[PDB]
Amino acid sequence: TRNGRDSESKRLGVKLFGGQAVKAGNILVRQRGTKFHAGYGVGLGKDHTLFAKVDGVVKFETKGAFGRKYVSIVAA
Amino acid sequence: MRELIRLVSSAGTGHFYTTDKNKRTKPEKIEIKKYDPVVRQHVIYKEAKIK
Amino acid sequence: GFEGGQQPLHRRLPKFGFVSLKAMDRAEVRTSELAKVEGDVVSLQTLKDANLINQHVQRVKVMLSGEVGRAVTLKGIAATKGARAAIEAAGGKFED
Amino acid sequence: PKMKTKSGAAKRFKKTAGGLKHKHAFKSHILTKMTTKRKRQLRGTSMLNKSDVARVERSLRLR
RNA sequence: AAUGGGUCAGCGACUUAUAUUCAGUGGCAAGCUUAACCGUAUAGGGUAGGCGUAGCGAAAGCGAGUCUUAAUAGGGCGUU
RNA sequence: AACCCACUCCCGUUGAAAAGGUAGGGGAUGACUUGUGGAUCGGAGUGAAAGGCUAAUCAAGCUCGGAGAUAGCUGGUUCUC
RNA sequence: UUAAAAACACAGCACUCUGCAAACACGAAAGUGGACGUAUAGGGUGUGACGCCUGCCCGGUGCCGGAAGGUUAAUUGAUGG
RNA sequence: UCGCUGUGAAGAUGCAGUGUAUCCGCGGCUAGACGGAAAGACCCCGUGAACCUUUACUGUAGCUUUGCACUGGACUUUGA
RNA sequence: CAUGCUUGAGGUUCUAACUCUGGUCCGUAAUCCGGAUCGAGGACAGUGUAUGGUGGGCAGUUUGACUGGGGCGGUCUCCUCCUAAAGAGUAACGGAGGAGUACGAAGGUGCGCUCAGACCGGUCGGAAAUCGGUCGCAGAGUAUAAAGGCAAAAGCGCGCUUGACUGCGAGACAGACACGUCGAGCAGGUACGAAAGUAGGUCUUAGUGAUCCGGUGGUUCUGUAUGGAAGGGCCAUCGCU
Ligand SMILES: *C(=O)[C@H](CCSC)NC=O
Ligand SMILES: [Mg+2]
Ligand SMILES: [Mg+2]
Ligand SMILES: [Mg+2]
Ligand SMILES: [Mg+2]
Ligand SMILES: [Mg+2]
Ligand SMILES: [Mg+2]
Ligand SMILES: [Mg+2]
Ligand SMILES: [Mg+2]
Ligand SMILES: [Mg+2]
Ligand SMILES: [Mg+2]
Ligand SMILES: [Mg+2]
Ligand SMILES: [Mg+2]
Ligand SMILES: [Mg+2]
Ligand SMILES: [Mg+2]
Ligand SMILES: [Mg+2]
Ligand SMILES: [Mg+2]
Ligand SMILES: [Mg+2]
Ligand SMILES: [Mg+2]
Ligand SMILES: [Mg+2]
Ligand SMILES: [Mg+2]
Ligand SMILES: [Mg+2]
Ligand SMILES: [Mg+2]
Ligand SMILES: [Mg+2]
Ligand SMILES: [Mg+2]
Ligand SMILES: [Mg+2]
Ligand SMILES: [Mg+2]
Ligand SMILES: [Mg+2]
Ligand SMILES: [Mg+2]
Ligand SMILES: [Mg+2]
Ligand SMILES: [Mg+2]
Ligand SMILES: [Mg+2]
Ligand SMILES: [Mg+2]
Ligand SMILES: [Mg+2]
Ligand SMILES: [Mg+2]
Ligand SMILES: [Mg+2]
Ligand SMILES: [Mg+2]
Ligand SMILES: [Mg+2]
Ligand SMILES: [Mg+2]
Ligand SMILES: [Mg+2]
Ligand SMILES: [Mg+2]
Ligand SMILES: [Mg+2]
Ligand SMILES: [Mg+2]
Ligand SMILES: [Mg+2]
Ligand SMILES: [Mg+2]
Ligand SMILES: [Mg+2]
Ligand SMILES: [Mg+2]
Ligand SMILES: [Mg+2]
Ligand SMILES: [Mg+2]
Ligand SMILES: [Mg+2]
Ligand SMILES: [Mg+2]
Ligand SMILES: [Mg+2]
Ligand SMILES: [Mg+2]
Ligand SMILES: [Mg+2]
Ligand SMILES: [Mg+2]
Ligand SMILES: [Mg+2]
Ligand SMILES: [Mg+2]
Ligand SMILES: [Mg+2]
Ligand SMILES: [Mg+2]
Ligand SMILES: [Mg+2]
Ligand SMILES: [Mg+2]
Ligand SMILES: [Mg+2]
Ligand SMILES: [Mg+2]
Ligand SMILES: [Mg+2]
Ligand SMILES: [Mg+2]
Ligand SMILES: [Mg+2]
Ligand SMILES: [Mg+2]
Ligand SMILES: [Mg+2]
Ligand SMILES: [Mg+2]
Ligand SMILES: [Mg+2]
Ligand SMILES: [Mg+2]
Ligand SMILES: [Mg+2]
Ligand SMILES: [Mg+2]
Ligand SMILES: [Mg+2]
Ligand SMILES: [Mg+2]
Ligand SMILES: [Mg+2]
Ligand SMILES: [Mg+2]
Ligand SMILES: [Mg+2]
Ligand SMILES: [Mg+2]
Ligand SMILES: [Mg+2]
Ligand SMILES: [Mg+2]
Ligand SMILES: [Mg+2]
Ligand SMILES: [Mg+2]
Ligand SMILES: [Mg+2]
Ligand SMILES: [Mg+2]
Ligand SMILES: [Mg+2]
Ligand SMILES: [Mg+2]
Ligand SMILES: [Mg+2]
Ligand SMILES: [Mg+2]
Ligand SMILES: [Mg+2]
Ligand SMILES: [Mg+2]
Ligand SMILES: [Mg+2]
Ligand SMILES: [Mg+2]
Repeated sequence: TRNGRDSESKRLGVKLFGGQAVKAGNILVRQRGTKFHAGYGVGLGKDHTLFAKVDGVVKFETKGAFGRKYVSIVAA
Repeated sequence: MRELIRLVSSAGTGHFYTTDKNKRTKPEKIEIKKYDPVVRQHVIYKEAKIK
Repeated sequence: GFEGGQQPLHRRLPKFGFVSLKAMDRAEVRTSELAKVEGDVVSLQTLKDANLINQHVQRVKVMLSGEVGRAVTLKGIAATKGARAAIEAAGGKFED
Repeated sequence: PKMKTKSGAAKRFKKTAGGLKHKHAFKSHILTKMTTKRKRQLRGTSMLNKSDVARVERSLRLR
């Protein structure tokens, strides 16, 4: 055999779902690339990480051309 | 490979930065402007030896 | 300290600091312990006649903790900024 | 007889009123390829982890 | 159809010394307690010493604060 | 033949015997056999060499000490609710 | 004390060391054996009566010889800081 | 202190079903009681043990090189 | 250049040190041992101490684990996909591939622009070079495997430039620990732009090694009587297939 290799899992995915309360600096989604784009109140890390910039509630809206999926923070 | 080098400030302080370079491709000595914490200004740094 | 053979903590982390030999003849006295010396005088020997400090102590500093019982004069011992001010509050002087 | 404190543990852990201090690993050499953020955040001193306290207090003969 | 025991009687395996940490139960209490030693010798003396009443810092040092820092900014540890 | 040895078979194997016995077998004036006294020994002795022998014990004797060596391994661990 | 043999020894052969206070061996050393011997002698090694013979290779590792050059220890201490 | 066929730590005198069989010796034979003997020697394991080997590692007796000491005089060649 | 003062190296010789397991005298009645005297060697040999070489003659030890028994073979750290059962995680000597780097511009900013391919026309090149036109919309591209991304293009070009900045850091994700990952915002100084603004490296995920010890550049620390120094501490950094 010449096959027995793999790599450690990176624990990617959504960390806070729709309706959850958020704080500034809270990480929302971990990605490779951007499945989700930064909406209102959210910022983008250098490894394509979505983090909250204000306090509120996750929205998870898809809108606009290109059919993009957006994560935004709204009023509580 | 990329040999290790050293950038030393043009002020009297012994403050230095560190990086690497390809000495085969670039015979030029790196002459870059960087921030010196001791004098709290942006001054010129010059390549030197890491050893 | 054993861990199964994996590198233990007391060999995984670096050593730091040095032990001070200058502090081995030093002591501190609260402002609440001033009214235990015999009479109206706080000195190096008087703090040793009472059992406030050990017999090998050569430097004493007074720090603010509690209140001073009576009016004492401090001879040859240091005090902090708050420790001093509270001493002259209760009529105590501070010379040398 | 008297319990003998481990010499190597006492040089790396200092006892204070908060707990036991120590410095951080990964700061001796190979520092050029590190990020300045990584090097700046490994600089101070920290308290021992809650699960490391028992094994170290036994090495220092504190329990 | 893996081990051990033919049976009876007698013997046969978590102890002791010194350093400590936690809990229960007591003596004193911002103080508590002595060790060698002396001694009428379980009393009494002996408070050298140990722990506590203040912490921060690698240290000098400063101290209800201290350390990092250009910074009375932030932050770490500490304080009713 | 005596004497020294030990090639084959069988018996014996809790033996008459912790290495024998009965039948046959080899050398038998020689590098022979044997009595008495003496010398060499434990990482040492001796060996026509089989790692063989050194008091029924030998890839390092026996005895007493370090010593209750060490055993992450087997075994055992005693009255009641 | 489960192997007596094709195994060991052997007479014969060869190589090699040793000039005597010999090489070599046992001894912290004195000393002793070799040997009251003296190269036709003594030690080590391999082969193994007798007959016919014992062919090529000095690159590797050993041993023998050479001294020019290159490196090279304690020791010494110019110079510099 | 029976046989068989199944079940079952998987090859049953002892379990299920069933079939046979009055109680107890003596002389013989060894098919089973995984019969007795010897804490398997084969295999694996233990950060086990011995003894042996070598261009494994680290040392060492022995042998050998040179400086100093015991250790001096004279002459001569060469060097600073 | 003879000289005078010293020392290094060699050769020759002498005797007086040392050596004799050579003779003859005595102790003595004695192939030991001493002393005396002849003879030979002779500053050599030899012994002590310091040092280089040789040295299984002898010794104390090491010589990994996984493993459809052990050995042989293969593997041992990191990244991407499947297994993996639509949150995270999930084993096999299960199925497939990559890394142990590169870049002083391949980074920052402002401004500007869209690819591969097909067809038609055109001097030799002809299926394929450079040019013109139409269609096409990403089938191109991304320093490097695979996956996930890419119009504010994250792809391409030019001008200026060093934010590949220093002290931090609310709050999180992961996680036995040691390590790890993201980051708004504050203060100092900066670079682009007229300005809102962007910039704490590169589309992202691999490109790595704890402690000890030793070296270098700084320093409001310490420095064994005192003043210094040596040494130590703190910050930066170098040396392990
Ligand atoms: C192998 O089958 C083994 C023989 C070993 S001889 C040392 N079995 C023995 O019974
Ligand atoms: Mg694979
Ligand atoms: Mg595989
Ligand atoms: Mg996995
Ligand atoms: Mg995966
Ligand atoms: Mg950004
Ligand atoms: Mg006292
Ligand atoms: Mg100590
Ligand atoms: Mg450091
Ligand atoms: Mg490092
Ligand atoms: Mg049975
Ligand atoms: Mg059995
Ligand atoms: Mg049984
Ligand atoms: Mg058993
Ligand atoms: Mg068993
Ligand atoms: Mg039994
Ligand atoms: Mg109480
Ligand atoms: Mg504070
Ligand atoms: Mg006889
Ligand atoms: Mg015989
Ligand atoms: Mg026989
Ligand atoms: Mg017969
Ligand atoms: Mg006969
Ligand atoms: Mg017979
Ligand atoms: Mg005959
Ligand atoms: Mg005959
Ligand atoms: Mg005789
Ligand atoms: Mg004897
Ligand atoms: Mg022998
Ligand atoms: Mg015997
Ligand atoms: Mg022995
Ligand atoms: Mg032995
Ligand atoms: Mg005996
Ligand atoms: Mg005996
Ligand atoms: Mg025992
Ligand atoms: Mg012992
Ligand atoms: Mg039991
Ligand atoms: Mg015979
Ligand atoms: Mg033989
Ligand atoms: Mg001969
Ligand atoms: Mg032969
Ligand atoms: Mg040759
Ligand atoms: Mg030759
Ligand atoms: Mg030679
Ligand atoms: Mg019956
Ligand atoms: Mg069955
Ligand atoms: Mg059955
Ligand atoms: Mg039954
Ligand atoms: Mg039944
Ligand atoms: Mg039945
Ligand atoms: Mg019978
Ligand atoms: Mg029978
Ligand atoms: Mg039977
Ligand atoms: Mg059987
Ligand atoms: Mg046993
Ligand atoms: Mg067994
Ligand atoms: Mg075996
Ligand atoms: Mg091992
Ligand atoms: Mg093991
Ligand atoms: Mg020598
Ligand atoms: Mg003479
Ligand atoms: Mg002789
Ligand atoms: Mg004589
Ligand atoms: Mg000599
Ligand atoms: Mg000599
Ligand atoms: Mg010598
Ligand atoms: Mg050996
Ligand atoms: Mg060796
Ligand atoms: Mg040996
Ligand atoms: Mg040992
Ligand atoms: Mg061993
Ligand atoms: Mg061995
Ligand atoms: Mg090893
Ligand atoms: Mg194994
Ligand atoms: Mg296998
Ligand atoms: Mg199998
Ligand atoms: Mg199996
Ligand atoms: Mg293998
Ligand atoms: Mg896939
Ligand atoms: Mg999943
Ligand atoms: Mg699921
Ligand atoms: Mg598992
Ligand atoms: Mg590979
Ligand atoms: Mg790019
Ligand atoms: Mg750029
Ligand atoms: Mg065209
Ligand atoms: Mg656009
Ligand atoms: Mg969580
Ligand atoms: Mg800024
Ligand atoms: Mg401007
Ligand atoms: Mg001094
Ligand atoms: Mg001084
Ligand atoms: Mg210094």
